[PDB]
Amino acid sequence: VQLQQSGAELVKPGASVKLSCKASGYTFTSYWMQWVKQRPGQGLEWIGEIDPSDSYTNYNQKFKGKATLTVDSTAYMQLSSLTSEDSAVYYCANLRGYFDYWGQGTTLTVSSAKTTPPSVYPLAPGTTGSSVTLGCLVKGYFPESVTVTWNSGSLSSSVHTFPALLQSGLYTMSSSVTVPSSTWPSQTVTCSVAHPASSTTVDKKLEP
Amino acid sequence: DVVMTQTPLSLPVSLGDQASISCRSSQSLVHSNGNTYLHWYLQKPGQSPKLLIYKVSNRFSGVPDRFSGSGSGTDFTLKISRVEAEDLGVYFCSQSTHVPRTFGGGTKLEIKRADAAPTVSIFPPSSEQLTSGGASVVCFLNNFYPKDINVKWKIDGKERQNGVLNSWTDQNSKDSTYSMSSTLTLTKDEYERHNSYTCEATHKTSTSPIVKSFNR
Ligand SMILES: O=c1[nH]cnc2c1ncn2[C@@H]1O[C@H](COP(=O)(O)OP(=O)(O)O)[C@@H](O)[C@H]1O
Ligand SMILES: [Zn+2]
Repeated sequence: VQLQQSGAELVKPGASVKLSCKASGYTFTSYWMQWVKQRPGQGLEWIGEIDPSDSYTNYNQKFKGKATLTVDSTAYMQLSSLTSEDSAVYYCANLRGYFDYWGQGTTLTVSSAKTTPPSVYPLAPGTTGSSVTLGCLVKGYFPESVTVTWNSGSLSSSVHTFPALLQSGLYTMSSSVTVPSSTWPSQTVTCSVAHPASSTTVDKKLEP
Repeated sequence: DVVMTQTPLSLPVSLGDQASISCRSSQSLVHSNGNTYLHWYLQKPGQSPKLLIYKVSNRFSGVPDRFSGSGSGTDFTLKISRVEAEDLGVYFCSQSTHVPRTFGGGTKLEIKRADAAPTVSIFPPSSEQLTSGGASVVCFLNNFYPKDINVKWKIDGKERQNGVLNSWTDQNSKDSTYSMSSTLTLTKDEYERHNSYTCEATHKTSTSPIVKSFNR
């Protein structure tokens, strides 16, 4: 059973958005579709449910006129009059005792700021040791979601990816990878940065 | 609505030991139908929550017997008999006896491991960035423990307070250590007026600060 959602969504305040939840691996028309909201500072709030076989729905008071569920085999949650407080991760889930399944969650960023692609810069040391640490600096992008992979993700054992920070009005994060000294620079390592929001995929070869 | 409370909010435990996370409800979770719908979820960073124990003590599919849930009425306890490195994350207790379904705040499991000095690496700004007129000099302080560390930037011996950003990763599930990056951003002009850039960290496994610098 899989419940797939959209990874992210950027919307301006005052607008309204529809988030989908495509159910698979079971009889949609059985389990009630739930929606939960989680904001960075961990704490989950329940929103509501809808019966795929009826379209009967149950909402939490606080989201009475905020959310509006519908189904079809997908399930939708539409929000309204978005504010900064609405910036959160929204999950769709089937919560029935032992039948518990959650979707990946859709990150909803409510902001006027425009999408900006990241500038990737390589961090090569300016040597020494039995192993050398390399890195990439992803600078000045928006919205948040960026993914850094090394050697297309095949080099994954000694990677440290550091959380994004607001620098100016844009985000900034870095990633590091530690490889054996004898393998660099004889073999090249490349960091790949993917910014879905800007349809960006940049590779950077790490040369001395 | 019904408020769930978790004790403690953070819990440091050694690998191999037992852990006990408490959850308390504002109201009794005993439904008129006789069941007590109290559940436990484990949330790993960047992941949706995953159910561990539903209805107080029943294990979800594939969950090990290390995990046991207990309690009654308003008092509930989640226990892990053999804390394992990849058990870290946030444990939430949820309840669905009363509408609306509600969750606790979460208890963060932190592993207590042996001291480890951080490995420091400092990187000069790349030609490509220097070209754009900016200059971020980076410092990685990897795999240390405990998480308490102090980073200091020095330019030709003078300490730099402004223009520095620090980010630390959460405890690593593989080796229970922490990491951090400190970045000093300058203009290509400021950077070119000076010679040596120093990244200095003080950690309890040192006594004498760890220093890493490159002269330009
Ligand atoms: O999370 C819940 N909250 C409140 N009532 C529930 C919940 N799950 C099931 N129930 C309902 O109460 C009943 C008891 O069935 P349940 O699904 O608890 O398992 P059981 O029959 O094996 O004890 C059913 O009528 C069901 O629809
Ligand atoms: Zn100087």
